Amino acid sequence: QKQIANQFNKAISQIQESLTTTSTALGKLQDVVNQNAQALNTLVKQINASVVNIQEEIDRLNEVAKNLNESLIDLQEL
Amino acid sequence: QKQIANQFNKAISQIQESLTTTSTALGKLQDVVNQNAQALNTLVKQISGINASVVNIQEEIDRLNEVAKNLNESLIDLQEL
Amino acid sequence: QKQIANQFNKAISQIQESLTTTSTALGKLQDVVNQNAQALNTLVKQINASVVNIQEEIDRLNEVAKNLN
Amino acid sequence: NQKQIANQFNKAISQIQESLTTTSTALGKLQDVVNQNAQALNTLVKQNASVVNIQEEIDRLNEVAKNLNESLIDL
Amino acid sequence: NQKQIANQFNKAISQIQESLTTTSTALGKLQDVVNQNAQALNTLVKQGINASVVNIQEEIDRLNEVAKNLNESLIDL
Amino acid sequence: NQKQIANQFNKAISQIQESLTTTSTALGKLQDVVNQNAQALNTLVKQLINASVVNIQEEIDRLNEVAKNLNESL
Repeated sequence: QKQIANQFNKAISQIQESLTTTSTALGKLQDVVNQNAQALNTLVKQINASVVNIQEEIDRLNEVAKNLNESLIDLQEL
Repeated sequence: QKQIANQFNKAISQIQESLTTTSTALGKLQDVVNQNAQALNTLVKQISGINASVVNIQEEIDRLNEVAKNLNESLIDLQEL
Repeated sequence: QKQIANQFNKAISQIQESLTTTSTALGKLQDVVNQNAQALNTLVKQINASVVNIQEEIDRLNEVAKNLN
Repeated sequence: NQKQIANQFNKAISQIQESLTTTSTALGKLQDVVNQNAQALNTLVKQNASVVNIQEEIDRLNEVAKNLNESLIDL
Repeated sequence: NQKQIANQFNKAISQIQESLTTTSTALGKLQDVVNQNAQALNTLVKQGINASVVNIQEEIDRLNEVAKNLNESLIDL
Repeated sequence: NQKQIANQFNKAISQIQESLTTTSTALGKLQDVVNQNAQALNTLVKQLINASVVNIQEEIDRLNEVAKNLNESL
């Protein structure tokens, strides 16, 4: 498995990479959509353009891509 | 291989929390993108190229969850090693 | 022993057919948040409005998925 | 004749032309409202659904409310 | 060449007339239902929120008389 | 004479042909959103006043045929 191991460890680091990316997108998004809300809504000041809050989900997306660290084999086997 | 199998079995349960989560983020922007693109054109009926577009992801959202669910058949043979 | 890591291969697959989806999804949400930006302005015009570019991200997820293979 | 012919054509078209605008000024209300309600339900339920996007389609036909134009009169 | 263009022109049109006939009905239905939804919908709210307006009268009617005019633009033998 | 028409016509029929598919589709898919909630509505009650589906399959099974059945015109 020594070999079988690494595959696991490797087929792992990649994921967190994603996870990173994922919670990385939304970012700009919640922001963009959060400004166009504030600008569009702001035009009206001559009916109310709602807002979006998704922060909580995002930082809970990393704490995980940070957890998956330990699921990585230890390389004590033999 | 006491921690090994586990470690793996672990990886899943964390990952799976990501997918479920993620969706919600997405189903959370889908509403308000669709909500605002609806208050926009409303303010307008009050000029044509100014059409407020819609967004549907539900089926992209739905796919992630058999995916998060079915993983529950991957988990290694806990007590049978 | 075939049945040992069997789950494994089978596992990695699924996770893959997720970021695909995940990315297949964002581009869209990406495509409508931008439009409405265009539309708006064109109201004050005919007050900025940010744009966004998740592209490289929408890109790499797919790749980060071919690695798994 | 002839001038009665082709002209009875320059009719079939300007006729079509309106139906296409209409067949697309209602469509854009059968989404402009299926997306108004679809909403509320959710907006309610909270205290699943789904929106409608048919702009590719609705503009496509609207675009043909022009090109049939280089298909009218003649001499 | 021309002694057979009438036909083409001919049938060529009568069809379009029912496709658009078709379009007047169909579109018509989704006008009802959608309101037999804001209905169910709205009706729920009392037992603010409000499933709203949907009057696409115009269109179907218009699509109708356009349906009546084309036999007119039909070359006559 | 007509050789700058018998094609302006053969041309004419196209934009039209392809305005039917855009029609159907414009409802074939919108058809769904209406019977979608037409049930998310029910379930909002079921468990706890009527959701009528919608059925325009034929209307959407017409517009398409008047399309193929239009190749006899050249």
